[PDB]
Amino acid sequence: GLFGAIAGFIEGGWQGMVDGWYGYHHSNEQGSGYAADKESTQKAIDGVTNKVNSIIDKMNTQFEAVGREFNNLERRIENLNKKMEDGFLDVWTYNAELLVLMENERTLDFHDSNVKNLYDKVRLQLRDNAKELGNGCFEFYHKCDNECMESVRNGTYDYPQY
Amino acid sequence: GLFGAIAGFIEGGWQGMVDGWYGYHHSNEQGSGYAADKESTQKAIDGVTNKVNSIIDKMNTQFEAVGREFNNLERRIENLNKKMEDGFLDVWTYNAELLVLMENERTLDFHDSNVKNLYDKVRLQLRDNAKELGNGCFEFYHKCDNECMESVRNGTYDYPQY
Amino acid sequence: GLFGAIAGFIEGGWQGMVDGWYGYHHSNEQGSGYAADKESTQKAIDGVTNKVNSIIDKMNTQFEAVGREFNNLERRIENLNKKMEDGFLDVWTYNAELLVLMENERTLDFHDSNVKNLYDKVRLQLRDNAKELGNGCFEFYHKCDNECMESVRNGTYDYPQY
Amino acid sequence: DQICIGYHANNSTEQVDTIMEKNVTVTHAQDILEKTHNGKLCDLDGVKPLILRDCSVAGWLLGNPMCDEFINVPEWSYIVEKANPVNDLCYPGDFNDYEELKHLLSRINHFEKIQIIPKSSWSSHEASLGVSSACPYQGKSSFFRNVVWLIKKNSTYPTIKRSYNNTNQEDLLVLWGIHHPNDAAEQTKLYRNPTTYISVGTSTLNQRLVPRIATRSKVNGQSGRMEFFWTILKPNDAINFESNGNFIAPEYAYKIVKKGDSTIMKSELEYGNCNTKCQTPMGAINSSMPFHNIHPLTIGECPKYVKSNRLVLATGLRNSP
Amino acid sequence: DQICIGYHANNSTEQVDTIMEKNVTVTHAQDILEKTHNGKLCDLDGVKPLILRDCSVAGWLLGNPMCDEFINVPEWSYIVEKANPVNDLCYPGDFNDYEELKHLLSRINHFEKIQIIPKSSWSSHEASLGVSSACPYQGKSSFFRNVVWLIKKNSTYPTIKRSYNNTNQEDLLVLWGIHHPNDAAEQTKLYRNPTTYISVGTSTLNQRLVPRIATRSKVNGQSGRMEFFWTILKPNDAINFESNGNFIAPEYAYKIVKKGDSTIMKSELEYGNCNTKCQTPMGAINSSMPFHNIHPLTIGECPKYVKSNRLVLATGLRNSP
Amino acid sequence: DQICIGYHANNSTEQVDTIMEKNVTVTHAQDILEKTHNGKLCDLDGVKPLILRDCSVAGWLLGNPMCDEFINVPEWSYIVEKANPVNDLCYPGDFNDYEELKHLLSRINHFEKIQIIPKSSWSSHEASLGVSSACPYQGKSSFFRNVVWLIKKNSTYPTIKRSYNNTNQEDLLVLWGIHHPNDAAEQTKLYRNPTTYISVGTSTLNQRLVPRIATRSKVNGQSGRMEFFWTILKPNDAINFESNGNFIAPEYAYKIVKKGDSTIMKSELEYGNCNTKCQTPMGAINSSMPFHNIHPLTIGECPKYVKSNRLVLATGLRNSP
Ligand SMILES: CC(=O)N[C@@H]1[C@@H](O[C@@H]2O[C@H](CO)[C@H](O)[C@H](O[C@]3(C(=O)O)C[C@H](O)[C@@H](NC(C)=O)[C@H]([C@H](O)[C@H](O)CO)O3)[C@H]2O)[C@H](O)[C@@H](CO)O[C@H]1O
Ligand SMILES: CC(=O)N[C@@H]1[C@@H](O[C@@H]2O[C@H](CO)[C@H](O)[C@H](O[C@]3(C(=O)O)C[C@H](O)[C@@H](NC(C)=O)[C@H]([C@H](O)[C@H](O)CO)O3)[C@H]2O)[C@H](O)[C@@H](CO)O[C@H]1O
Ligand SMILES: CC(=O)N[C@@H]1[C@@H](O[C@@H]2O[C@H](CO)[C@H](O)[C@H](O[C@]3(C(=O)O)C[C@H](O)[C@@H](NC(C)=O)[C@H]([C@H](O)[C@H](O)CO)O3)[C@H]2O)[C@H](O)[C@@H](CO)O[C@H]1O
Ligand SMILES: *[C@@H]1O[C@H](CO)[C@@H](O)[C@H](O[C@@H]2O[C@H](CO)[C@@H](O)[C@H](O)[C@H]2NC(C)=O)[C@H]1NC(C)=O
Ligand SMILES: *[C@@H]1O[C@H](CO)[C@@H](O)[C@H](O[C@@H]2O[C@H](CO)[C@@H](O)[C@H](O)[C@H]2NC(C)=O)[C@H]1NC(C)=O
Ligand SMILES: *[C@@H]1O[C@H](CO)[C@@H](O)[C@H](O[C@@H]2O[C@H](CO)[C@@H](O)[C@H](O)[C@H]2NC(C)=O)[C@H]1NC(C)=O
Ligand SMILES: *[C@H]1O[C@H](CO)[C@@H](O[C@@H]2O[C@H](CO)[C@@H](O)[C@H](O)[C@H]2NC(C)=O)[C@H](O)[C@H]1NC(C)=O
Ligand SMILES: *[C@H]1O[C@H](CO)[C@@H](O[C@@H]2O[C@H](CO)[C@@H](O)[C@H](O)[C@H]2NC(C)=O)[C@H](O)[C@H]1NC(C)=O
Ligand SMILES: *[C@H]1O[C@H](CO)[C@@H](O[C@@H]2O[C@H](CO)[C@@H](O)[C@H](O)[C@H]2NC(C)=O)[C@H](O)[C@H]1NC(C)=O
Ligand SMILES: *[C@@H]1O[C@H](CO)[C@@H](O)[C@H](O)[C@H]1NC(C)=O
Ligand SMILES: *[C@@H]1O[C@H](CO)[C@@H](O)[C@H](O)[C@H]1NC(C)=O
Ligand SMILES: *[C@@H]1O[C@H](CO)[C@@H](O)[C@H](O)[C@H]1NC(C)=O
Repeated sequence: GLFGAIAGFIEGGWQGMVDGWYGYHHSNEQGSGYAADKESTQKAIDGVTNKVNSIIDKMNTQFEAVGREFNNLERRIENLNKKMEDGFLDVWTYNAELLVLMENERTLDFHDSNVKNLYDKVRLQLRDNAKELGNGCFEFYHKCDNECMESVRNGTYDYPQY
Repeated sequence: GLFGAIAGFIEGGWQGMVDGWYGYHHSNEQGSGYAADKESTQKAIDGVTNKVNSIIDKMNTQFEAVGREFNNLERRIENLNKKMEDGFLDVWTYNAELLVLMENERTLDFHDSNVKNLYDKVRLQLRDNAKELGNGCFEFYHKCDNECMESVRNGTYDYPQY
Repeated sequence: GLFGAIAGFIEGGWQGMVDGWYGYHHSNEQGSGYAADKESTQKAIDGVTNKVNSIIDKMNTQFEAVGREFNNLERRIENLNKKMEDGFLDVWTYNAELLVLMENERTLDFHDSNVKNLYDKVRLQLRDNAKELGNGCFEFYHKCDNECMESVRNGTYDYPQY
Repeated sequence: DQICIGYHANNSTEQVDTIMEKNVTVTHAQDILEKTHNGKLCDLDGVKPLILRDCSVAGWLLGNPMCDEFINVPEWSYIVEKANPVNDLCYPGDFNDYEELKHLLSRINHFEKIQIIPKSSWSSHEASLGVSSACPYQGKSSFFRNVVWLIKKNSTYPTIKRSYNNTNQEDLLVLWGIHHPNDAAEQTKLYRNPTTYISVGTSTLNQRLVPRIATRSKVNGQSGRMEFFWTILKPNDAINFESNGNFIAPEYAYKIVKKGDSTIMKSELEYGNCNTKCQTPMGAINSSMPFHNIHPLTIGECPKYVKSNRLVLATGLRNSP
Repeated sequence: DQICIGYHANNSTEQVDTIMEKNVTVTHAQDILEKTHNGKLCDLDGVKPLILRDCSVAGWLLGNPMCDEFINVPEWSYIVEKANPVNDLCYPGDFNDYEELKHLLSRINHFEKIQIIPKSSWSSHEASLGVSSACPYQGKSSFFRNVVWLIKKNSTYPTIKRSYNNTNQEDLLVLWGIHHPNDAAEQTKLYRNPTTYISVGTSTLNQRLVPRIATRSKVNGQSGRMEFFWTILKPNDAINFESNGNFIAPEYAYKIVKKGDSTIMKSELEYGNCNTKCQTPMGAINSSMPFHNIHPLTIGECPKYVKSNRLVLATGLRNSP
Repeated sequence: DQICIGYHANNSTEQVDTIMEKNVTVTHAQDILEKTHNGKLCDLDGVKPLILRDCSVAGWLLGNPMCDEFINVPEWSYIVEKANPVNDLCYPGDFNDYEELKHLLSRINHFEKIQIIPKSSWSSHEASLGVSSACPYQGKSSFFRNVVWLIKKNSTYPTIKRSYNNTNQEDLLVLWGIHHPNDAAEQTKLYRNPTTYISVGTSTLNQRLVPRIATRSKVNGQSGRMEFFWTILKPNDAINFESNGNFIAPEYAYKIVKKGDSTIMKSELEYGNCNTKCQTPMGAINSSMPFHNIHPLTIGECPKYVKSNRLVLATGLRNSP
């Protein structure tokens, strides 16, 4: 993917993170677990929801065929009518299949972007207080309990305190 | 946004930077202020200017309706003509509204990209001689006067000198 | 470009790297040279190959003009037929030229992305064992022979060993 | 101790296509194409269609005796007609501007039939002998119920001069015809007068039909022909007939009480005893999808038709193996 | 000491839409859709349109006496015509291939009227008694100024045989007609001969019109009808008339001096005393936008028509609150 | 010691366009638009076209004596016809429903000509004097080879009554005509009977043609006219003629042995002695491109036509200077 996170430096997703699209997994003396990032997830849900409604809406106005009949000596205008109605159906079919193709690619990249941005947000907080493993994980130099973990998820992780 | 800078790790824009789209704000003993980055700004202006002209030009060739009349026993071909002219107007309306939607999203992302790239260019220069605050700002370890600031804006900031 | 690598922090390409699109150049006591990255290159080849076939295929179904003649008192339906066949040709011409424009931009950005991701993959391995020069190059603190180089290209560069 | 950033995965096998990659498994997707239908012709928002069955629009309107089912039909939502209905013009011939009429029906939801020229009314001419073997009913020679095939009474065919005034508020569809005989001996045998005509006038109409004689292949056992004409008689306007013979006079004419959205669907299917918001020739559609791929010609509140076999949007992200 | 990277913000309230987000405020934008118009019919690059006012193209060309304003009109840019012009065919009837003629006008910018058959020229027949109450002028019975309604002179209508040669370089539009009377007594009363015809010949044309008698509703106080025909007579070609009666002969025919871009605009508006580069039925457009949403049918150097209410491009970036 | 990440560059000058930037040099590209053609009319997958040369479809079918080349033509792939073929209707006139016929030919690949009414067969009437100067052969007055211009034999024209039964399996194209003379003296001079007719009947057809007299400009030295009509006679169906005069009777009629993909190409070019999979009016196309910009009207397995001058896809990356 374009932004390198999903199926990139982060090998794979997490079956164990059920309550969100993006989030955190922690490991310390007290235990381990997954926590979805609510803000980035909901932001992604809005983006995609609007995308779908925007797609549905743009395609709302589109050619509708009407039945027309012609006698045996009106073959030219019958054929004209046939090629006209088909022409539009092919144009609108193309429009629909391409829009899906293009926006599907953008939607997957969008998710990748959200993960990368979330990764970078944590990276900018930890800075030198943790070892960047290269796989999505940051290994702490100081010991980090559940409050310490929560503070990273908060955005309230104090560099000066550690 | 896709690239994380605009309304991301950089919370908001600057009312006080009037002479460009992207740039620098400095703070040292001698004072403070904004300086637009001319190169990245002008590059962005060219991109967008070409985009608009490309959009205008692509839509230059487009269906034009022509007046046609039909008598009371030509209702089928009248209706054919009606549905034909409407069909194209709907296709071209769709083409126009979608192109705008898609390129608007790309234009905003483009600006985000330009900011991120400019941020990273400065990041790669300062390296370890400054503390990356996580908000767009780099706090220097050495004291940094206006020449020192200017040298960062130059691209001529010597790591070995500091 | 959107991802900052190609013609960005990496000034230019390499005439001397002939066997791939992206790769490595090394310099040590024993010598120097180029090595293409096979994985990222082949991945890029598949992406572009599919793109082209997808473009060709989507445009497979498209309006075909048919010859129709009309006598001297059928000028309206002649003109209707003329404007109908032209209308579709203009719609399909637009569709073709725009699709090319849009996907060309995406294809160049795609390459940029692949380079950036490859750069970041190496960056995450070297970490503090090398000086990030800011131009695509990493200068090692320890001495780095051909095995040491190869291990970076492998993905098997051990931080603990150095 | 460590904290990791990562993303969702699940047991999903839903795939979507992109420009660069086909068949990409994703955690979540949204199908937007309706592919199914109930395979039946149904009522449209309660309102039953007019299913002509084996009758054609011509057979219905002129009143082919095989089309008694469709004498005085109620309001319809749409009309259904077979590709090649057997009960068309029983007596061989032509229906003038037939397609232009069919087009008018696409904007009509209800006719009310009324008598404009009573059959009894023809005192000077014979009105109960205008029948044929080509157009039978209950084993006997009958004829189009809405028009009267007039012939000579006691070896005379005096000039007819009849008028009808459209007093009622609604536009009126008037139907009449002309008979083309096989030879000169048939002409005199039915109408006496050798050279005849039928003149029809309204505000707009200025017609003058004359019988064209020619020897023709038998069609339904008859070589003669009928050529049916029509008009829309506006409110407060009169239609004026005059003829020496060969005149197929109106008895009943259809009143246009309701105009609205309608269509003439071509389908071999019969009634299904169902209801729907959206009907196609192949069956009815019940879905909230923005698209379908059943058939282009539809009626009602429908999704948009496309030629695709598959349209699925990614909502989720690339799912891990 | 610190240095920051950041981006522009301003007091802008301009919003643009994207696929994922509607109403995104941006620092800079470019509207590309013209929404306004002056609401007037104007000259097109100096050249005034032909505004038929209450006359129709038929009323103009045949020369309805209510359409004296449009006798010898100068070069036009486009033509304007009301939806239902009152001064159409004063004497009730039909204009044959009228739409096909109207189509020819869309390619014509100027006619020069010339006399091909002088009114005085009719020595054998009467030419100054061909008038009607349906077609009045200054309170008296008059007629279409460009054609002559010929009738019998001293109880005789000898066979007419007239020719016109198109000597002048320009294609010529020739107009003639035929009268359909109410009954046989009217036929003899005006033309004596009971069975008449009008034969018209050119290089291409091979016509033979005959009057159709029928009793018709009065329209503008008359039950008779006129049926007007036309042709384009090529250079150096002759048109040949011959008739026993019912002949509405040409006096004046229009010469096609200039062919170019033109159109027949349908509009109830009148002249506005303005000038423009781009005209629509609802008004004129003066803008450098690539698009507009006023009306599809335009003439001149115009933006492209779309059905949108709003088309705004982002030029700047997401503006901070 | 250092390791660098970088990308490919080469000596490529191939440029591609994007939305934001025109003329971007890239390392690799793929042109997808065919711009060239051989400039010739060729056979289509072996099958030679019917090149009418200076003859028109009318001149060919009716059998203009200048069109002897196209008497009994073999199966064709497509038909070629000039914009203004000189050898059209030698004897001036009209071809009724000519375009509708041309449309039928677009679906036909082969005719087999057969005699339905032998020339010798006309015992009551004269069949070898139906010729004209307008329609010459080898310096002498000849006529359309597929129809017989019948005239009176020994000052008499008895009523004709002929039938042909379509016994053969294939649909049959039947052609006939009617002669329009200049005056009443010409009518009697050729046919004796002053008032004539031609009645034509089939299962469907109910025709009754009558000669229209009018004085007309000479065209190819003749003021008379011919008006040619046609029908498709279904299998096992008969066509019935009857006439007093002016009848241009069929001799030969074309049998429709093969129906398929075909077209009538308008082109001034002649045969090129080549073969191709894809043919246009300007020349033939041999390429694997998805698009071309030669001409819209093509036949065969062709790329799609667009109006572009240039369509090039980026495959590689931005090439360094
Ligand atoms: C009376 C009888 O039995 N005659 C036998 C011949 O058959 C008749 O042939 C004629 C013309 O050749 C008609 O087709 C006759 O059919 C009808 C019909 O349509 O059924 C009979 C109707 O009564 C008559 N109706 C009216 C109102 O006139 C109708 C019309 O005349 C024609 O359709 C008008 O075109 O015709 C048919 O019964 C038979 O041909 C002959 C042996 O060859 O033997 C006769 O006894
Ligand atoms: C002469 C008169 O006053 N007659 C009274 C009758 O009215 C006349 O009725 C006739 C036919 O029924 C026409 O419509 C007459 O109208 C004109 C017209 O168009 O104005 C009179 C014109 O002079 C005449 N012009 C020509 C060239 O012939 C014209 C034509 O004949 C017809 O239009 C051809 O179709 O007709 C109308 O005045 C009235 O009906 C009767 C009482 O019922 O009293 C009569 O005195
Ligand atoms: C016989 C002769 O030489 N007459 C001289 C006149 O010329 C003749 O004028 C007539 C009518 O005015 C025809 O056009 C004659 O042309 C033909 C033709 O088409 O070539 C002659 C054909 O033999 C004849 N064919 C048939 C089957 O009838 C044909 C037809 O009659 C007409 O085409 C039917 O419309 O006409 C032409 O030769 C000449 O006009 C006169 C001096 O003015 O001198 C005459 O000697
Ligand atoms: C019958 O149709 C005629 C036209 O052929 C129409 O005029 C009649 O309506 C009446 O005509 C009178 C003039 O003859 C007129 O004075 C009267 O206003 C008009 N009535 C109406 C209701 O419009 C029609 N006959 C009727 C209504 O009895
Ligand atoms: C009038 O129209 C006739 C055709 O009906 C046309 O032929 C005349 O032009 C002249 O005809 C002469 C033959 O009759 C011919 O010899 C002469 O070249 C031709 N003149 C021109 C200029 O083409 C027309 N009459 C004229 C021009 O007086
Ligand atoms: C000639 O065409 C007639 C119709 O005009 C057609 O009916 C003939 O075919 C035969 O007609 C017979 C009745 O007259 C019928 O009994 C017979 O089945 C039928 N033959 C075929 C093969 O269909 C045609 N004449 C023939 C075939 O000789
Ligand atoms: C997020 O979490 C941190 C750590 O869990 C919160 O800080 C604690 O807040 C509790 C409850 O108010 C206090 O009693 C503790 O003294 C705090 N502990 C530490 C280590 O800071 C913090 O308030 C939260 N901030 C948010 C949600 O914005
Ligand atoms: C950009 O700015 C730096 C610092 O302001 C410039 O370096 C100075 O240049 C001036 C004028 O030539 C010299 O007198 C000083 O000695 C320099 N001072 C320092 C601290 O370097 C530099 O020349 C500029 N480079 C550009 C614009 O490329
Ligand atoms: C990639 O390269 C490294 C270094 O060249 C490989 O490690 C060497 O492998 C060889 C051959 O098996 C051994 O004999 C050496 O002892 C190794 N040297 C070092 C410095 O590690 C490594 O096996 C390769 N890994 C891949 C291709 O995945
Ligand atoms: C994608 O999957 C479909 C059905 O599962 C299969 O038929 C098709 O060949 C696949 N296409 C590609 C490009 O792998
Ligand atoms: C966007 O703004 C318009 C007008 O300001 C408003 O009517 C519309 O509802 C808004 N749309 C959305 C999706 O917020
Ligand atoms: C791009 O190149 C073409 C041909 O090489 C040239 O004519 C054109 O003007 C150039 N366009 C731009 C926008 O530079």
